[PDB]
Amino acid sequence: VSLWERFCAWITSTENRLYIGWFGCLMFPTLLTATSCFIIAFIAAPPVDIDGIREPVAGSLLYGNNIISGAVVPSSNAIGMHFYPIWEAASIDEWLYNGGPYQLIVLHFLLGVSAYMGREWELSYRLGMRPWIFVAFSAPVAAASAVFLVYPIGQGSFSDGMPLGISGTFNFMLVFQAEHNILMHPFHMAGVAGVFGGSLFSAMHGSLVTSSLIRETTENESTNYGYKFGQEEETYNIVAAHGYFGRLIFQYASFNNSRALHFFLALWPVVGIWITSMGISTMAFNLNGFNFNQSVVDSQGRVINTWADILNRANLGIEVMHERNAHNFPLDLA
Amino acid sequence: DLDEATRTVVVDNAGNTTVLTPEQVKRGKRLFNATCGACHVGGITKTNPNVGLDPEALSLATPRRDNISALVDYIKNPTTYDGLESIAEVHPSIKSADIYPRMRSLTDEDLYSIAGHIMLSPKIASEKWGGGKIYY
Amino acid sequence: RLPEAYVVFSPIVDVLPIIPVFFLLLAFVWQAAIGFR
Amino acid sequence: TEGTNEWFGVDDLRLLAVLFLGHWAILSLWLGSYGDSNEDEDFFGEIDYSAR
Amino acid sequence: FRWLAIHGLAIPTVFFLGGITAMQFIQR
Amino acid sequence: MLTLKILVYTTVIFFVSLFIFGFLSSDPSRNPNRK
Amino acid sequence: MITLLVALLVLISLGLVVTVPVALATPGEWEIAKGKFNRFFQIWVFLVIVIAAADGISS
Amino acid sequence: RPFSDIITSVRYWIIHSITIPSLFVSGWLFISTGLAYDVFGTPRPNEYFTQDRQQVPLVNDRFSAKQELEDLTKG
Amino acid sequence: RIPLWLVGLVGGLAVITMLSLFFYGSYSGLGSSL
Amino acid sequence: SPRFSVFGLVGDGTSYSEGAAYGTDQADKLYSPYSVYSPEGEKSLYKPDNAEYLARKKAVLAETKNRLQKIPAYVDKKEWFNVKDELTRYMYETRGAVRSLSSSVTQKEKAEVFFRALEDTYGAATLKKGDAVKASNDKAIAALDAFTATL
Amino acid sequence: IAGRDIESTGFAWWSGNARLINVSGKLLGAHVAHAGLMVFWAGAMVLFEVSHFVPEKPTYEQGFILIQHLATLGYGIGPGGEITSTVPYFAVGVIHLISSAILGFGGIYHSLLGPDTLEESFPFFGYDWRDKNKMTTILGIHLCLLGLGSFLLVIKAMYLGGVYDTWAPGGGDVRYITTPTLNPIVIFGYVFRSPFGGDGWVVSVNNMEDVIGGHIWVGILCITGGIWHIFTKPFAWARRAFVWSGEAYLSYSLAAISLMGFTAALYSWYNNTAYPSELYGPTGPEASQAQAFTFLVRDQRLGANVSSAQGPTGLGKYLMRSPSGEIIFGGETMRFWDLRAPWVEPLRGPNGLDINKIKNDIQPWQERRAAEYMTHAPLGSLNSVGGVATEINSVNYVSPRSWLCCSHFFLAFFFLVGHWWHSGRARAAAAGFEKGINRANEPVLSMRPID
Ligand code: CLA
Ligand code: CLA
Ligand code: CLA
Ligand code: CLA
Ligand code: CLA
Ligand SMILES: CC(C)=CCC/C(C)=C/CC/C(C)=C/CC/C(C)=C/CC/C(C)=C/CC/C(C)=C/CC/C(C)=C/CC/C(C)=C/CC/C(C)=C/CC1=CC(=O)C(C)=C(C)C1=O
Ligand code: HEM
Ligand SMILES: CC1=C(/C=C/C(C)=C/C=C/C(C)=C/C=C/C=C(C)/C=C/C=C(C)/C=C/C2=C(C)CCCC2(C)C)C(C)(C)CCC1
Ligand SMILES: CC1=C(/C=C/C(C)=C/C=C/C(C)=C/C=C/C=C(C)/C=C/C=C(C)/C=C/C2=C(C)CCCC2(C)C)C(C)(C)CCC1
Ligand code: OEX
Repeated sequence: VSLWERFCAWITSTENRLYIGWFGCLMFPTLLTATSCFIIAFIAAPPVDIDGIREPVAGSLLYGNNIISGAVVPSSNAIGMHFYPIWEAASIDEWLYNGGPYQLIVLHFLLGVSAYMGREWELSYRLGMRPWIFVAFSAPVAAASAVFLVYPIGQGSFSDGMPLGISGTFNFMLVFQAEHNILMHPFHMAGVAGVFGGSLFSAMHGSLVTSSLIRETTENESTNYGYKFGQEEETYNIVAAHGYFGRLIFQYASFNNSRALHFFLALWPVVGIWITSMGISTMAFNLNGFNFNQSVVDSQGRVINTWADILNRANLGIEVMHERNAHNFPLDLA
Repeated sequence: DLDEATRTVVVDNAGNTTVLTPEQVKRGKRLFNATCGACHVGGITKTNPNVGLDPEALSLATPRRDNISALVDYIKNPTTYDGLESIAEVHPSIKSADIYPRMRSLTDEDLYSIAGHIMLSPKIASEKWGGGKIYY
Repeated sequence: RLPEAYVVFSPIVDVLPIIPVFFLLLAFVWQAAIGFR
Repeated sequence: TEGTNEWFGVDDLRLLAVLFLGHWAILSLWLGSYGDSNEDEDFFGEIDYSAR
Repeated sequence: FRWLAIHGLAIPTVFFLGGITAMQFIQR
Repeated sequence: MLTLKILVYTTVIFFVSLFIFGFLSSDPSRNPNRK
Repeated sequence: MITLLVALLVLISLGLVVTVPVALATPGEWEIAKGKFNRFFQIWVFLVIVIAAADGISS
Repeated sequence: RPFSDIITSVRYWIIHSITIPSLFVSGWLFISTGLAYDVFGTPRPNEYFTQDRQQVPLVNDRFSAKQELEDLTKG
Repeated sequence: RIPLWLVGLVGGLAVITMLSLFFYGSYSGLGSSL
Repeated sequence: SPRFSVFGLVGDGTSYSEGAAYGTDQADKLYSPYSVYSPEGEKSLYKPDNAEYLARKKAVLAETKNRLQKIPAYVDKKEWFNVKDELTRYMYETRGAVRSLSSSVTQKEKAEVFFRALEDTYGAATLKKGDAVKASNDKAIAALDAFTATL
Repeated sequence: IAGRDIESTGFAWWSGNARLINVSGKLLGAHVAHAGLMVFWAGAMVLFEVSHFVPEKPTYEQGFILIQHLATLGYGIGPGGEITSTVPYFAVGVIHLISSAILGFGGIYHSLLGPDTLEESFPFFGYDWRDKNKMTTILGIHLCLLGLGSFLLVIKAMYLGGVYDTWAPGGGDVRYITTPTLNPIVIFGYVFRSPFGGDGWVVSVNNMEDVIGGHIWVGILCITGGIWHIFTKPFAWARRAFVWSGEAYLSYSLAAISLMGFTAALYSWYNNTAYPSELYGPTGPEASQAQAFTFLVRDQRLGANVSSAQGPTGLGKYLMRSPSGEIIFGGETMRFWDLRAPWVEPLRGPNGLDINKIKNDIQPWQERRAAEYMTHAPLGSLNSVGGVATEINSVNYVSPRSWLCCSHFFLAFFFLVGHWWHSGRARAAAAGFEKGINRANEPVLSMRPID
């Protein structure tokens, strides 16, 4: 009957079109801040001196980019890991020159996507569900925090964060391979098994349900009209799908339990993305992937090359050409 | 395939030549990688890349360092590239072994094996030793 | 190096940190010996 | 000055005033429901369903 | 009889694993 | 600059205190089983 | 002498690693055999003190 | 016949205590006698480079590839 | 008749031993950069 | 037929890529199995008795007093950073050289008195206490000559 | 087998320690046996590190993590990072290894033989999870022990030998901390500052007087907070906000220990005061400033006037200016301009690096210190090949800072996943729908159409 209790009843109401909740009190202002700043910076933002060497990189559509080449460029290397809000910048043009919008978007996005995760817990609690959908969303949240926050922290600069652009993402990937050999890191290998396996199991589970649908339609209408929303009966023969996949490989290698099967669909990509998020987070502190350069040696002592050595020649080509004016000394220790 | 011919290295300034035993070769690589390899990996110098360990750069030092005896003399007494002032206080040496505790347990046989590894490595990997990242 | 009275036991000390990994494996042997019931 | 070691970034006392006034404002609303609440009323569950 | 379907995999596997185990003690 | 800092500090402490006192507002009891 | 005593402490500990949990997890053996196991516990604890005495004396 | 009742029977372990170590030894002898280098043409650690050829041997002809390889593997 | 956990014990001890030899062989012999 | 070495026991063992030959490849005894170095006995080229090592420590002790005496010239000015930098720029080698020359039991207690006064000079320089730096700097000097007057 | 199968507990074998939630005596034995494991590893690992120790290499080149914690405490350590004895490191491991047999016995006593519930016959040690007064007593008792342990470090640093101070005048050495900083504006100025660059929330403690004065305050707070939680009962706002169950208390600790794990990782990566670089190797920031210092000294000997030497871009090749105005090292290392290593602070004035002190008084120990820090940068592979990812296999090195930071960043993330698992579950188990949705009264069905 009080004013706060009527506000609490509206915030936690499951009858709103979108659930707000108390995490939405952090989710909606931070993500709409980051969305507003991203759209304005992607369309029209002046070039950013990313490498701190007064060589400004254009990233917006009004400075000659397209959708692929356009980016919100990371902060200046001269800033480093320093906090650069607008009020610490003496003019907005100085803030725009030094890659200020990147720090505003990334910090509001990472706060807002952690609050999106807690909002996913919160609605499940108000709906009487089991809680752990937001644990599955923690795997892309850990990945976003690794490339936007954790890898800047270990390298000591927001300039080494992943650019908010399509071609900036590929620039982030190639320099990471030259400096950390992520392909030879087993945590990226588990991540590739997470997304190759996850899209395998998605196409596998989606095939066997669609293969074993029960006749409820004619040849003229769509097959999806055989399902009614809110029906209690099963819409596909799971015995027929188990008998198919049990004959495709062999019988003992197939889930007859649909609850164990859907748990395996949740676990395989999420654990795979968790591990590759802890690959980026541990290559942030330069615990790099496997180095097998000049490891095969013949009897005289000469180096016999392997495929890791040919991979090393491609790593050498990226690292001698990346940030080509930024280096003054023979080791890229940053 | 490590015959006596590849293991035959110049031992002194007069041009005399000796064969490294297989114990000298194996122990010399181990001791060089532990003691010297952090700065001298692959024959380059990380902290002063003008002065490498390739045999051309060793040929042009003013005490000519293309020998086992001249390399051992550098480890006991290091100088500049023209040999005019001592750099023992900034290079690991027997002369500054109170400064560098890594040089404190090193015999003259160990320095012979380390100088053996510097001399043998260009005979095995010609342009890779002291060549840097171009020949990686 | 260990003190001189204890360098005989230096190979035993080389396996001692691995023993916590053997305790996690022991819980799976004990669950398998009881039949996971 | 951003690399200087200020408590909560408070370099002017304007910012300290709006931190107090902002936090006390929702506190005063929250005390409209949870002020006048008895301190000695306990429960022996994992969760309490006391009042509004 | 299901012998030569599992033994087509198991017999070369143990032969290959005996070879790869011997390869760990080959030195240059 | 420092007028914007007052506005952002006022905005952040508004939404953070809504988050804080909202989760202090007997939030475990807001479940569909009871209350 | 220290090397002899530590080698005895290792052997007593290896005997107690494989007999103490067997005595505790068969459901009657600990109360019928704990005078024997406390005796081995005291030889174990006394060995540590004699080693600590011999280590400190030799230092 | 079920699977797990086979590998727990002692008749299975009478047969496979002889056949499995004999295949493991025969795989070991395939390497120890140096037969696997001669079957597949893999270089031993001695013979990546020879006294005449100090370079990496590549095949540069398609139809005399068998005869070019015989000249590169004579030493 | 053998207990099934006893087979998985010595079977897993064989897999541990063989993978320990494969990881030892990465530090010794061929492919060890030595 | 390839070269074999089961760890050191079966086969060659003294080959260039055997990794688990702990000391069996070389003739001279190692410091430990886990080492590549021989011990700190004789046949080592480093002689800790040598005159150029002692003279390097004595030259540190002599120049320390020269750096310790230009402290109050920073304290009639107020360059407190120059006091803290002087105690750490050249004088970083002082504790290494003083404890190396302190052999007897009265040398060690006469050395820590110099160390306590050196930390009083530093702590008063962070606190910017002008009289307390100079009152500690003369105690640091007077304890330095007492250490060098022994030997 | 009552309480030890799925038919009596409802938990499978893989969630099998969840059968211990409501049996307090067995749950006690699980915790002291796991305590015995951590004390075992502390004993066994540092005996491994003592056994594999060689005097020729620094302790960060030998792959050690535990004897550098004891050397920071002041055992066996000399001036400048000289390790002298390793007999105190051997002793610490023997005490920790012998004590794990006592904790390991009491673990398997209370787990296999002791009473399964303590509530009936040991009422001081028995507890219900819903007893809010008893649970604050256990929290308060263990808070006073954390305050007593924080005072042990204060006693060690002020009275019993002192601690290694890498900032000490005369060189880094063991030093009695005589005047710890007790000013709460300084001490809590670490707790309430920004986490970002230049500020560096709690990692940026830069002298041992702030370390030991912080552990006095932590010892004061934990003891006054322990007596507070022993004496009192949770307030009405606390009772409305928390879930009072055993899994809920686990998830509160999982969130707290994940925040500490992220913090200890960045301690290892950034701090060189409590983690001295003579023991742990240079930090990430420290090693790249050591490179810019090395080639400044290399080129000034060749006669370059290094303050006027223009780089390729037009900035300073060796000396440039920070965005706040301080004279810093040039190149890509301009991001690490907040680095305050002890071998570069002798060349700093108030304006940053002093130009005449760089021109005139650069000492040979500084050129040595920057040389090994340049060549032992925290960059390495998983198979411990030192250097960048394009380096060849000759150097066997990965920094202990890189091992400590990466492992504890791995662990702190997964313990935050454990917070999300166990707090979601405890909130749903308290409300009573953790086993699924009731078919009889589904909550969404008794709601308005949602549009
Ligand atoms: C049985 C009890 C006992 C214990 C615990 C010790 C222990 C020790 N004695 Mg010995 N001593 C003993 C009996 C014992 N001794 C006997 C019977 C004699 C003959 C009279 C001696 C004669 C003797 C001499 C002459 C000397 C010693 C020394 C030592 C120390 C060796 C290392 C060192 O140099 O100290 C440096 C200090 C340390 C290494 C600190 C070690 C303790 C740390 C903090 C680890 C403890 C952690 C914690 C308790 C473990 C967790 C436990 C669990 C609750 C989880 C060590 C602390 C030496 C010494 O005391 O030097 C000052 C020494 O010179 N002893
Ligand atoms: C940190 C590791 C750890 C610890 C301390 C425990 C502890 C416990 N578990 Mg758990 N568990 C663990 C990990 C652990 N678990 C893991 C990884 C799994 C998945 C495999 C499980 C799965 C599991 C299930 C399914 C169950 C338990 C149960 C238990 C409890 C009773 C065990 C029992 O009575 O059976 C008797 C056990 C044995 C007879 C095996 C003997 C093993 C001994 C202790 C080995 C000692 C060796 C050591 C070297 C001896 C040193 C002696 C010296 C110090 C004197 C006990 C508190 C049970 C429970 O919850 O009861 C209510 C139960 O049902 N656990
Ligand atoms: C101190 C911290 C702590 C404690 C006391 C608990 C306690 C519990 N957990 Mg929780 N949990 C934790 C942290 C903790 N957890 C963390 C950090 C995570 C995220 C990974 C989880 C995620 C989690 C899930 C998903 C579940 C639990 C469950 C449980 C309950 C039963 C556990 C069991 O029997 O497993 C027995 C142990 C095993 C089966 C072995 C685990 C397999 C590991 C991963 C293999 C080891 C790999 C490698 C060698 C070590 C990891 C890598 C290394 C580098 C660190 C028990 C109450 C269960 C539950 O909810 O019950 C109600 C459950 O389903 N926990
Ligand atoms: C730390 C966790 C812990 C807790 C809460 C308990 C609690 C209990 N134990 Mg268990 N136990 C433990 C660890 C623990 N124990 C350990 C480590 C061992 C091996 C020594 C045992 C071996 C053991 C046996 C054999 C028995 C018990 C018994 C009991 C129960 C009766 C208490 C008592 O005897 O009177 C109170 C005891 C005292 C007032 C004497 C205290 C003396 C100790 C040594 C002081 C410790 C010093 C200091 C506080 C801690 C230093 C180490 C620390 C820094 C880690 C009680 C539930 C009894 C039982 O369960 O009966 C069925 C019983 O017979 N315990
Ligand atoms: C292991 C450490 C630990 C843990 C797990 C706890 C756990 C708890 N503490 Mg305790 N506490 C601790 C250490 C710990 N404490 C220490 C070391 C101290 C001494 C500083 C205290 C002093 C203390 C007090 C005074 C109170 C608690 C309370 C609580 C309970 C709920 C509050 C909470 O945690 O929300 C976390 C909430 C925050 C971090 C923000 C709280 C802001 C407060 C409510 C503002 C109110 C103004 C008031 C005048 C305080 C002045 C400071 C203010 C300006 C921030 C919870 C059981 C509350 C309780 O119920 O006591 C019985 C309570 O009133 N603790
Ligand atoms: C006589 C002479 C001369 C002698 C010569 C000797 C001789 C002839 C030798 C030849 C022997 C020879 C080689 C024959 C053997 C044949 C053989 C096997 C060759 C193939 C070679 C080869 C190595 C094959 C291996 C490839 C293989 C089988 C891989 C599959 C691995 C495997 C276990 C996959 C399972 C993956 C998995 C768990 C997916 C399920 C997840 C998923 C989403 C399922 C979806 C799903 C599942 C359900 O279940 C139900 C219900 C529903 C709803 C549903 O959504
Ligand atoms: C014990 C192992 C070492 C050996 C055998 C060794 C050998 C040599 C030799 C022979 C030279 C002269 C090259 C020439 O004249 O062309 C040299 C130069 C140099 N080495 Fe080493 N070195 C060792 C250790 C180190 C270490 C550990 C470092 C790293 C700190 C280092 C840094 C340098 C530098 C900077 C130079 C250049 C000196 C100059 O400018 O003249 N050396 N070294
Ligand atoms: C309950 C349970 C469990 C657990 C268990 C545990 C965890 C236990 C622990 C245990 C422990 C934790 C133990 C410990 C032990 C120890 C010992 C036994 C020790 C000994 C020692 C010694 C003998 C030493 C010696 C020496 C010296 C003195 C010197 C140097 C050298 C040496 C080292 C040799 C499990 C998981 C199974 C599951 C089921 C149930
Ligand atoms: C030792 C040392 C030191 C010190 C430190 C200190 C003094 C600390 C403190 C600490 C502190 C003082 C901390 C605090 C923390 C806090 C926290 C961490 C909080 C949290 C919170 C929470 C968790 C809550 C939640 C919630 C909400 C928000 C809403 C409602 C519901 C709840 C309640 C759940 C120094 C640095 C000087 C130096 C070095 C050493
Ligand atoms: O920022 Mn982005 O990439 Ca990491 O390395 Mn150094 O810094 Mn820059 O170069 Mn390479």
